[PDB]
Amino acid sequence: AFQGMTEYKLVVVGAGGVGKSALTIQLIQNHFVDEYDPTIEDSYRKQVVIDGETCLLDILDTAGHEEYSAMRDQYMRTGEGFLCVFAINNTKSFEDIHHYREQIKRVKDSEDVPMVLVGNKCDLPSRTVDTKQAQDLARSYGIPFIETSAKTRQGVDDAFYTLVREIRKHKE
Amino acid sequence: AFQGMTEYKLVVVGAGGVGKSALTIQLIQNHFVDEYDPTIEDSYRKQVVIDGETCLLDILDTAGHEEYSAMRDQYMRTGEGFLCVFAINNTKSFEDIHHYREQIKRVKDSEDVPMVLVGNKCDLPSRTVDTKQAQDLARSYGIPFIETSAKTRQGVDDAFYTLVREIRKHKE
Amino acid sequence: AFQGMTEYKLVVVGAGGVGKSALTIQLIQNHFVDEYDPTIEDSYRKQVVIDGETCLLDILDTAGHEEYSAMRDQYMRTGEGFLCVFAINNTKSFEDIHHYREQIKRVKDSEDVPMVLVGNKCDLPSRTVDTKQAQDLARSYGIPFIETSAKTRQGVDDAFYTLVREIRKHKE
Amino acid sequence: AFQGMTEYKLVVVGAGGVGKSALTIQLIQNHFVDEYDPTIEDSYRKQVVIDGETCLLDILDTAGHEEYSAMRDQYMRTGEGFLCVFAINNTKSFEDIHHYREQIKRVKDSEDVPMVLVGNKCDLPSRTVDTKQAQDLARSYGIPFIETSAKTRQGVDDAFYTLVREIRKHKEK
Amino acid sequence: AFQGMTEYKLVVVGAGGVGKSALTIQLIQNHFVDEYDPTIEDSYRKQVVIDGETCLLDILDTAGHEEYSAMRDQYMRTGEGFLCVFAINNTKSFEDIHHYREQIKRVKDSEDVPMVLVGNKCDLPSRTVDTKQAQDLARSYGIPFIETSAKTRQGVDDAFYTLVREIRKHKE
Amino acid sequence: AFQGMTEYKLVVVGAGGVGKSALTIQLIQNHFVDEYDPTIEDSYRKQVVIDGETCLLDILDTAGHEEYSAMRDQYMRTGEGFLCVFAINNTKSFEDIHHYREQIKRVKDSEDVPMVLVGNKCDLPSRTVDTKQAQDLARSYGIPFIETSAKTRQGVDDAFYTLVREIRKHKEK
Ligand SMILES: Nc1nc2c(ncn2[C@@H]2O[C@H](COP(=O)(O)OP(=O)(O)NP(=O)(O)O)[C@@H](O)[C@H]2O)c(=O)[nH]1
Ligand SMILES: Nc1nc2c(ncn2[C@@H]2O[C@H](COP(=O)(O)OP(=O)(O)NP(=O)(O)O)[C@@H](O)[C@H]2O)c(=O)[nH]1
Ligand SMILES: Nc1nc2c(ncn2[C@@H]2O[C@H](COP(=O)(O)OP(=O)(O)NP(=O)(O)O)[C@@H](O)[C@H]2O)c(=O)[nH]1
Ligand SMILES: Nc1nc2c(ncn2[C@@H]2O[C@H](COP(=O)(O)OP(=O)(O)NP(=O)(O)O)[C@@H](O)[C@H]2O)c(=O)[nH]1
Ligand SMILES: Nc1nc2c(ncn2[C@@H]2O[C@H](COP(=O)(O)OP(=O)(O)NP(=O)(O)O)[C@@H](O)[C@H]2O)c(=O)[nH]1
Ligand SMILES: Nc1nc2c(ncn2[C@@H]2O[C@H](COP(=O)(O)OP(=O)(O)NP(=O)(O)O)[C@@H](O)[C@H]2O)c(=O)[nH]1
Ligand SMILES: C[NH+](C)CCOc1ccc(C(=O)NC[C@@H]2COc3ccccc3O2)cc1
Ligand SMILES: C[NH+](C)CCOc1ccc(C(=O)NC[C@@H]2COc3ccccc3O2)cc1
Ligand SMILES: C[NH+](C)CCOc1ccc(C(=O)NC[C@@H]2COc3ccccc3O2)cc1
Ligand SMILES: [Mg+2]
Ligand SMILES: [Mg+2]
Ligand SMILES: [Mg+2]
Ligand SMILES: [Mg+2]
Ligand SMILES: [Mg+2]
Ligand SMILES: [Mg+2]
Repeated sequence: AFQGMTEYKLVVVGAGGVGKSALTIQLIQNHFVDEYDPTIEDSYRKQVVIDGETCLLDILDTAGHEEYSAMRDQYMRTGEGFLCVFAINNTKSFEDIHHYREQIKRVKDSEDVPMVLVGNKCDLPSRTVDTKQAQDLARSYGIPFIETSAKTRQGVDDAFYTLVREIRKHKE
Repeated sequence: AFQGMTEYKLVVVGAGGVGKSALTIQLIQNHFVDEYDPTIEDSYRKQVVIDGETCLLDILDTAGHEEYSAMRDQYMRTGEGFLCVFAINNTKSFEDIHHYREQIKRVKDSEDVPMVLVGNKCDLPSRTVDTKQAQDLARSYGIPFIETSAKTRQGVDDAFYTLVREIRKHKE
Repeated sequence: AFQGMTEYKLVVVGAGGVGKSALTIQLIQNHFVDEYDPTIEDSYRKQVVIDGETCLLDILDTAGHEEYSAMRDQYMRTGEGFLCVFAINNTKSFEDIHHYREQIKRVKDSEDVPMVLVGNKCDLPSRTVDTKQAQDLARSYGIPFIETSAKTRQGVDDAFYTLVREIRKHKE
Repeated sequence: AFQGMTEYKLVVVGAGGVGKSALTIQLIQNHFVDEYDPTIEDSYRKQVVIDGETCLLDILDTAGHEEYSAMRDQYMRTGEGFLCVFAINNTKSFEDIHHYREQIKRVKDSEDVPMVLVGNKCDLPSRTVDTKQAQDLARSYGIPFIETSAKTRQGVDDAFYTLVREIRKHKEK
Repeated sequence: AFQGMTEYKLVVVGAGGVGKSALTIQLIQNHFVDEYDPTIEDSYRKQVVIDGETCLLDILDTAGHEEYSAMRDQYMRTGEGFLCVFAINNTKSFEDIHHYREQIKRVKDSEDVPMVLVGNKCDLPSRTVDTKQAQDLARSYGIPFIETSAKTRQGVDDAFYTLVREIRKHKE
Repeated sequence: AFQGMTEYKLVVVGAGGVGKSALTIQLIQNHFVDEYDPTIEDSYRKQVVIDGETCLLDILDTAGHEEYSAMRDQYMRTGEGFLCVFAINNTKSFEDIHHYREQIKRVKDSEDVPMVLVGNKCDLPSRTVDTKQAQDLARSYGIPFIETSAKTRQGVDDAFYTLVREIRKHKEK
């Protein structure tokens, strides 16, 4: 017997200042946060319909640099899917992606963890990471790549919905 | 790709005057039709969420007594699930159920066709078919039984939703 | 920030066989359960809009009788509000309401716990508890009374929504 | 250009205690009001979909007996459609219906006002107005009749939606 | 009696690679398809509210270059409205528009077929078709012009909804 | 007690041609209006969910230059919140903001009126008002600033929803 909607536990990771919170707040509140208030840990929920199925997204917005690795391991174990976010004007955030990805694979003991690579701030003019390089990296991981802007809303729904679709594929 | 919601083709059958149209119109328009205007053939649509899945119900409301058996065979072949309706104050409509069920099995060439047995007009005081007898009949067919009233709306959503759940079970 | 809908933890209590599960399943699935499958402990969720506010109902469906429990107290203490259910054809279930109310006050350590008194099975002809008696009891507790039928769906939404309104009043 | 949903101004009238408020509160809040708190004047709104069209119902719930005639005239002039409610266990409320209908026609200076006749409290056992008599009355007016219960919710949505359908028909005359 | 939502049969036409599929998938799935998988024929559905009316969009996504004339004629006869798509960085796709428009008018035997002219890929910097020229072309046909991006979602809803509004105008 | 969704009366003001109508039509119809059809007065409605609460937005779209100051005063008195719109490629529309804000404060006799400063046409390349200047102005008023495009839809929902959030904050003071 159906006891209520399917729930998906999504975790947003990536370097400090890439726009993890801004992405999440744009999804939840349709609001662009212009201030940079560094996150410790925040949890959000939203019910959405994706491919005809109603679901409850439970979204954990994480800190760029996480002071306890015990707390990091805990959300990595609990998370069913991960948005790995870099900023397209910050080369270092892009180079950091491989470390977030390795950390997640180690904790989950798997090569095939649902993830989406997200290149955020695509509205800004000062691009330093080429779309082709990000696509190549994503292809090497076997995951989707989506360019986003928390400010214009480009790709924001798509990033979260795509991650849910990755989780569903992995669940069969 | 997901190309849009799942569609379910439902057919409502049963003897003249049992309330096939009234059930359908109550589901679609939240309206009780007090007049008895015999049906030839009418089709209705409604999008609903059942157990977290969005679907489009395509509902064929049939005539009690069908003049062309060619037209009957066509909707029976197209239908994915059947509400077999009798009126709880009309013993003959209940005895007719066996015949509707055999006709559907013959046309679809199957023993295992999604169906729900519906005892309608349960608001009326002159009951001639006992709940126990209908439950026994349904149990003998391996299908659900639901008591309904198109007038009070008791069981109306339940009858259609239960049929969708039967179709989904059969599809795996 | 708003971080997603408000959640309300509702607990359904009352004597064995009064229709606690049937009420809950009618709310969640729009389905009347005719069988009596005794509950140990089950949990349901549903997102609804009540007085213009979207919320997530977390509903705990309990057993009629765990004769001693440390375990019972623990799950009951999660509740923010309680539906106290009796059946209108079972005087003993009505007399038991006093004991469910005392148990709730003890576990929550409070005299003022959000609750609604629910008289279920109002469709049956074998009424033994009068509406006036139940209303008097509810008035003596300072809580709402609602007559329900899990079978006809009378009062089902109203019972749960009323409880949410009681919780909101208590929260201010 | 579409500027937002169509609005329909509905007025609920009828004798004191027939269930006008209980009907309206059942529609708006899915709540049965057991208490009898006589109304002075209350307004409610609800967005609904009727025959595939989204609309905003603005519902005026009136007093059974309206002491000052200026107030009554004002809402009758503003209302686009009227639910005329009686209780099926109260013959006097049923006999009053003709007078509510005449009062509406007088104030609006029209013979053709969208209305629905509503027989409420159909859950109660001591029925004194037969369904056939109400149907005959409604037929004599050329309007729909619906039996309702604010308690069980039978017919509640149907009554309000039917009234919207009557208003739409009148707007394409 | 209203028998369920109004259905609109929409057909998306235009040169190879202009983004017919990408537009449709963005509308249906909120997903940007970065890959170029040439279409043979795909059908999609979505229920939406446009100017307060609920409707069911049935969307036929066509091939740039259609190998069978019999298949082309069939969907052109069935389609109620047409999105004629070009890409704003592809002058040839813009010059092709009048051929798609003539083909539709010939098959439907009408001068007054509901259509919208869509300039897609408006996010790209390498624009070769001026907005003014497209507007002039649309004005010459008496139809709306909309600039879209399947990637950013600019204008995507607007293009489909505008076409529905054109169909509704033609239906009176 | 609950009588239907909460209503918010929003007024969109600012100089001629800044995109007041285009913003509103984008919100209501998901349609970009390319033509410049000067407004006299138009009213729009939309039901939305903001922070889990259902609300009915009643939006008054005003004329850039208002011929009767009696009519201006009336909508300013009725409005609960104001979107003050300039175009980011029109310096003069930005300098005019101060005047719309003063006019609103005068008519409402209050220093603390819910408002959002909206820099529209942010899709255009020919920017003449720097985001820093707009942010400073908004900070000086203690109100939010949002960059919008009626064409791309950037910030459109956010502008209206932010204004509702400002109204709600003011209603709990
Ligand atoms: N222009 C633009 N700015 C953005 C975008 N996303 C984020 N920003 C800006 O970048 C800054 C950082 O955003 P924030 O969401 O706080 O980043 P974060 O990744 O959560 N930081 P942390 O890990 O410290 O919690 C903010 O000032 C924000 O407005 C975007 O897509 N475009
Ligand atoms: N009291 C009551 N009357 C009902 C109920 N369902 C239908 N009716 C009434 O029964 C009569 C016939 O119903 P109808 O829907 O037209 O039956 P049908 O099975 O579609 N007839 P046909 O086969 O001729 O198309 C009508 O007078 C209708 O109002 C119900 O549940 N309760
Ligand atoms: N006629 C009628 N039967 C009801 C109603 N509610 C429940 N029932 C019937 O009563 C029986 C017991 O219902 P159930 O919901 O299992 O009761 P419960 O309170 O959950 N029992 P437990 O405490 O053991 O879990 C079932 O056969 C059910 O169909 C009602 O409103 N009307
Ligand atoms: N059993 C039952 N009781 C009802 C129904 N409708 C209303 N009542 C009861 O009838 C009494 C009066 O209802 P109320 O809605 O206040 O009537 P009203 O027509 O609004 N009165 P007034 O004209 O003074 O404002 C209340 O006790 C209410 O619970 C119904 O459908 N069923
Ligand atoms: N940047 C950008 N790329 C787009 C846009 N729309 C489509 N594309 C890209 O253009 C290519 C072709 O898109 P697709 O939808 O297959 O085009 P099509 O018109 O359906 N091709 P065909 O007629 O072969 O079926 C794809 O690479 C797609 O990513 C857009 O608006 N912006
Ligand atoms: N590129 C672009 N153009 C816009 C935007 N908003 C409005 N416009 C254009 O600017 C012109 C003016 O828009 P309009 O909405 O009529 O402005 P308005 O403030 O209502 N003028 P008025 O006060 O005369 O009623 C129109 O041609 C419109 O297409 C935008 O965000 N981007
Ligand atoms: C240690 N013993 C020697 C003495 C214990 O004596 C008693 C005597 C009476 C009681 C009592 O109040 N009975 C109520 C119980 C407990 O909870 C209930 C909850 C719901 C329904 C019935 C219930 O019955 C409980 C214990
Ligand atoms: C000094 N002021 C407080 C005066 C109040 O003035 C007025 C003036 C007019 C009105 C009015 O339109 N009354 C009729 C009512 C209002 O709501 C309605 C809603 C739905 C249907 C009819 C309605 O008619 C209500 C109040
Ligand atoms: C034995 N069967 C496989 C035969 C079915 O053959 C068919 C079925 C359908 C068609 C047909 O109508 N094609 C055009 C399409 C159908 O769907 C559409 C959806 C939306 C818009 C136009 C549409 O036109 C052509 C042949
Ligand atoms: Mg953060
Ligand atoms: Mg029929
Ligand atoms: Mg149980
Ligand atoms: Mg009243
Ligand atoms: Mg294609
Ligand atoms: Mg204007």
